[PDB]
Amino acid sequence: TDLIKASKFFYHYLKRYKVSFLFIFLAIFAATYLQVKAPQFVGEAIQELAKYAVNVMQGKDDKSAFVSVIWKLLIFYVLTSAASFIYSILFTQVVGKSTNRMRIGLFNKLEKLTIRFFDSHQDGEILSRFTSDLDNIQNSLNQALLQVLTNIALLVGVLIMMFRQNVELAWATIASTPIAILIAVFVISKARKYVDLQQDEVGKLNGYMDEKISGQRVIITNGLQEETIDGFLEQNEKVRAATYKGQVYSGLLFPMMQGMSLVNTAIVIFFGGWLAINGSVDRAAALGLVVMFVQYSQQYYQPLMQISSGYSMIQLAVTGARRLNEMFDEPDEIRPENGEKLEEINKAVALNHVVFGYNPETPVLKDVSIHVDKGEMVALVGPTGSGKTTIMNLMNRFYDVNEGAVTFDGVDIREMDLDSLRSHVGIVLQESVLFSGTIRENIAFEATDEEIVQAAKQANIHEFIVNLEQGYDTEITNLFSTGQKQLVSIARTIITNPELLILDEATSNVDTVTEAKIQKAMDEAIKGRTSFVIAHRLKTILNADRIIVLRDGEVIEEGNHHELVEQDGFYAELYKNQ
Amino acid sequence: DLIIQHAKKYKGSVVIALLAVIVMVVSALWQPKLLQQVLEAIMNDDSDKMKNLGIQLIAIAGLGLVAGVINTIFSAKVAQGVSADIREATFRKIQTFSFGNIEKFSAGNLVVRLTNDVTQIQNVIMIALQTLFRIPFLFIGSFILAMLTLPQLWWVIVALVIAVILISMLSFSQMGKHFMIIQNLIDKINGIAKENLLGIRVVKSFVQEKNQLSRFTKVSEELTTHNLIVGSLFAVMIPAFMLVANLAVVGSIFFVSNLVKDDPTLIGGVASFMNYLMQIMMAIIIGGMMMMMTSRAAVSIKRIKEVMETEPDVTYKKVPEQELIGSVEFDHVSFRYTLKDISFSIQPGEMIGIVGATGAGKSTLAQLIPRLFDPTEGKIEVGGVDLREVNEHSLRKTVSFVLQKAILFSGTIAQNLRHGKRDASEADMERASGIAQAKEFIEKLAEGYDAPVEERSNNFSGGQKQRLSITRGVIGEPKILILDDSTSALDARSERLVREALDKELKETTTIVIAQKISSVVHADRILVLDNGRLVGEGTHEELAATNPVYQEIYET
Amino acid sequence: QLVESGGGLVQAGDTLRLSCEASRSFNRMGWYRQAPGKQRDMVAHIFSDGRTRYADSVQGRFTISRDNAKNTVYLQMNNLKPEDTAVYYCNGFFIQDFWGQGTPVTVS
Repeated sequence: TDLIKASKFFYHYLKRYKVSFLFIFLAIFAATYLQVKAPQFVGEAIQELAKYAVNVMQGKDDKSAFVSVIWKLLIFYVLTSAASFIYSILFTQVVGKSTNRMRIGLFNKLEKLTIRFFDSHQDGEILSRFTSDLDNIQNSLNQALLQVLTNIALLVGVLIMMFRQNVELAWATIASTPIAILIAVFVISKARKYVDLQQDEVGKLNGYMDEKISGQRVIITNGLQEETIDGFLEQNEKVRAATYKGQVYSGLLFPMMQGMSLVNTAIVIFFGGWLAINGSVDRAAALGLVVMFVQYSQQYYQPLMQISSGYSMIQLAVTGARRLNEMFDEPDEIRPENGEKLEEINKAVALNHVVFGYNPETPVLKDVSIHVDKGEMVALVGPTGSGKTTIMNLMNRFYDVNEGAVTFDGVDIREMDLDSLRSHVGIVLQESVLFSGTIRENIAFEATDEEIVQAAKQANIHEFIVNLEQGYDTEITNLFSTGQKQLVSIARTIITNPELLILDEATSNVDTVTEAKIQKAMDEAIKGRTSFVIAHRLKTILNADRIIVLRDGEVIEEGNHHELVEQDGFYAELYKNQ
Repeated sequence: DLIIQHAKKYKGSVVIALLAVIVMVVSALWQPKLLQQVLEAIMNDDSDKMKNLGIQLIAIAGLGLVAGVINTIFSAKVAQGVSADIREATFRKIQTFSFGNIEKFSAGNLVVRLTNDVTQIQNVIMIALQTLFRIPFLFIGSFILAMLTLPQLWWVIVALVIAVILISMLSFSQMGKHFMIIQNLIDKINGIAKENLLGIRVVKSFVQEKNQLSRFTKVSEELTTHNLIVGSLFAVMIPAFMLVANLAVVGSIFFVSNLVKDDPTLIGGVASFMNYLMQIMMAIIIGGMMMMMTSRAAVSIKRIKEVMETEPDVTYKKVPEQELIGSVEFDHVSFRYTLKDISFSIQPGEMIGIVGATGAGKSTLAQLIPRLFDPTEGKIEVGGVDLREVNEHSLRKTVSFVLQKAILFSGTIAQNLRHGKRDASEADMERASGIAQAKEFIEKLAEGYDAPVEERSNNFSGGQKQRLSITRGVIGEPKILILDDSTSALDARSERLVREALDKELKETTTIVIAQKISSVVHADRILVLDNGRLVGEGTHEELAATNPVYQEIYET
Repeated sequence: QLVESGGGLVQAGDTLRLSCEASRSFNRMGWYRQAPGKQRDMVAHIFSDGRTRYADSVQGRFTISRDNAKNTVYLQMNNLKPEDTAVYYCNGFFIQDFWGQGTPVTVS
């Protein structure tokens, strides 16, 4: 089934180039035909050269027939070069355009609502899905696919023209095919197995390495030299055998098939001479046939060598195509033209009997019903990480709940446009990763220039931008401190200036002074907008207008800090850390 | 030279591999000579000679076949041997560096040049033994033999090699000129994909995803032009090569007719001659391709060379030292990442805290007590012995230093705890845990101390990470312990417990405490203050409450 | 082209050395014969190197020789019998069988 899936993958993109992809078939057919009768003409040419010689012995002919056949052969070779020119160029052009199309296709599909895929699959695996499989397809189409097609066409043509030329000699010369194909299948299969094992083992090794070469500081402090080197050496010994086998069986194929070509030309020589001396008396025709068949054997195993070599590329390519097809069948889940395009929240945000979890079984939250008002804010706290952080995931409708409703004024999240939603509501997430370019790009992530100054001042970070060289124009993509990443994220959100804001525990790794700077940044963020906040350090948002506390996704208490402390509860216990 | 320096170990297999290469080449170069001989015998009609030459030819063909397998297997043996040896040597060098020498390069740079380059050079040397040495001897042998068999055609060989050299020059220019840029662009595409993916949360948080897609599509579009250019280059050269070879063969057939008058046996040569001619064309083109690919090998070997050769910042000196007395003193120290004129002294059985401006070498001065850094000016003597005088054995077995960041390694937590002491029994293990107040927390795990830990340690949160780190620090019960703001992430419930536990194991112990939180420092007997490389003063919490101005603008918080 | 001399009247039991020369041509040579009314048929062959092969009818009696210095060939008739009477030719060729005019020998 994998072959069919990969073929469908290719088809989906190659459809848009049908006429050219069909014309190249005629081009290659003509090219192979011309390249396949060339040995016939060179053989006839040497035959006529022998005839010219024997005439020179007594007659001294005008070599007119020889000259004519050389004319034919030279013209055919030139036109062969022309055919190669044309189909190579056209194939390259179509491959380039198709590769661009499918690369943009993978990207576009990625930026659909496949949020669940990223949520479940580890980052490394999904990045691999791209950088290994699609790049393998790219390499295959760049160099692999044309080789196999050209070579198989050459193979069929040369077989047909052998049988048109001679019967017994060709029926014998191809007799080496079963041995060669057995060699190829065995070696390539064992190479696949052993190289996969080698890749696994070297992955384990380089993972051990990566981790040690990252933590070496503690090693130096405590002198773990001997133990770490011993473990590295043991894994190195394992990969020693692994890579020995893998490398040998990977590199064996090409020389093995070359030697097979040697023995093939040898055996065809043997039968050619035997037929020539013991068979037809017309030695001139005999030797012409012999040299012709030598050329044929070379041009026959060249396809076999090329296809066998490209087998490794193409098989892995089609497996990667299977993976990309699995991706391409993932539901986009984009919302339709739902009509409603929110322009202003109206300041009546709330939740209604919300039940949700990563998957329907064992929901992490149940019956969540909270409301928020004009420029108001709500403080949240409960079980660490999941169980409380998840509610935000629904607030942006990253996921969609099975049942229960959330709205900003009556209208449920399912109603309005996703784009308008994301535009009108901002989110700040713990890690707060950055992007390529300059800090100006990261703040803009927008069609705004001077608003960055106001935002950075509001983000209490402007001093830090001006501190660096060329200020906002400082390229970045490392070399940047921790809290300032979150500060940049806050600045980004405020320049977005959405109606509603949601923030997590922004004080994950920061000092008290940076914490206070983050706090005044919060004040700036909340001062003008309604906002939710997830807080584990209660001191951060002690001045919350209203406070919510969660059991494992169930609201258990609510109210003001003073209300929630004069009212005995889990909130007071948590506060009692101070 | 480094590759051969290492391969001296496998020269024994290298020689046999090269001999295998040689035999393969000589067989492949004779078989067309024997082709000429046999079809010449057909011309001369010697049945017994025909049979003898045929059997010789098939035998030599099989000999070349087996030469192929032996060549590849032993070339692989040498290649893997050199790769393993060089990776091991580099790993040893890395582990023998000083922390500064490690800082000379980024961890990503270390890992990439340690894993990608090593395999790149392994594959390169594989191709080198299996292929490279084949091309030059193949080329010269084909040249000389073809000259021998058809001397009158000597010039056409020169013409063909000239033409192929011309087109190969065009390639060696344009293809590289475009290969560098397309490699950079393909790397750029993967980089932007990485950045977008990890940010998918924020990217989808904004409609800017559409513009990000437009940017990615633009970049791919520039990639398209270069890809089309290189495709055109293929479509020009490959037809160009095939055309030149075919034209040379046909010209060989055509011009030989001008000399057959006085010698017809040249009919016998012509076929083997064209075979040799195609052979030499293929040999030169593949040699050019492999020479071009050799540039990456050159870059990789250059990159690995410097890391291999670089010497450390710290060195052994003279004799192993006595047991550390337990005192620490500074003598007008200076350092550049930074520090200058630093001086202070603390005696056995005392506690002191350090505080300074954020980012103003948050922990570097403390990091200097470990010899991983060296005082550029001045000196420090710990226990009355200078850093230049002490040897690493005593430092580790008498001093410890919790890093500014928590670090864990794959496997079990028990081994990571054992990092501090090789033979720390379990009993000492839970003693350290209780000192860090982790016994119950660890008990909550699947097994406990032997429970597993992720490679990145993502199955535990930051607080218990700090706790594990401090346990590792205290397991050895060293005379000197350095505590660096380990309380700045966990819950504000166990800082009192950890400081209290330190306040009972303090016997015969002196510790340095670093943090921006004076709260954890108030329990310190003494305190030192620093500001951007300048020592502010020495004293105590209450005394500095009025003595120095820097105290107040942190104390108010 | 070729040239052969030596043939003539002989008796059953006589000895005659045939001698043929090539027009600057270097070849594997051999002698053929034609009995009156019979087809051209092989008699013996001498390889360019120097080794040879004879027809059973003449095996053990007739001897062939050549001189590579000039590509001349010889064949020693000896112990003749009446059936040996025929016209003989010297042959040396590459593809098309070059043969000389040949000469007759009559075994009386």
